[PDB]
Amino acid sequence: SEAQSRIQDADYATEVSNMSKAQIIQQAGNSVLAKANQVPQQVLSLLQ
Amino acid sequence: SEAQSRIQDADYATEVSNMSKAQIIQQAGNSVLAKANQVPQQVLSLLQ
Repeated sequence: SEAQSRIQDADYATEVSNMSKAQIIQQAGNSVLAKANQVPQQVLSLLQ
Repeated sequence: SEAQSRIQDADYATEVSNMSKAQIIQQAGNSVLAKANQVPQQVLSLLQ
């Protein structure tokens, strides 16, 4: 049982860390996508 | 008869000594088991 525990079970100390990292990266990516979305509109002011 | 009694009868002092030792060891083991049972409770506060 001790031997099987090393292969099956997860490491809860590391998984919450990885989850927080992924969530932070997702929020950063959503913000960057939102801010990089509205830069063809300089053409709108540029042509008028 | 006195020869046979050396092989059949027990020694009460040694027996009560071993009984007390075993009872102390069992109580210690139950305490240690109950103490090592809430080891995986830290991951619960870790993930929240």
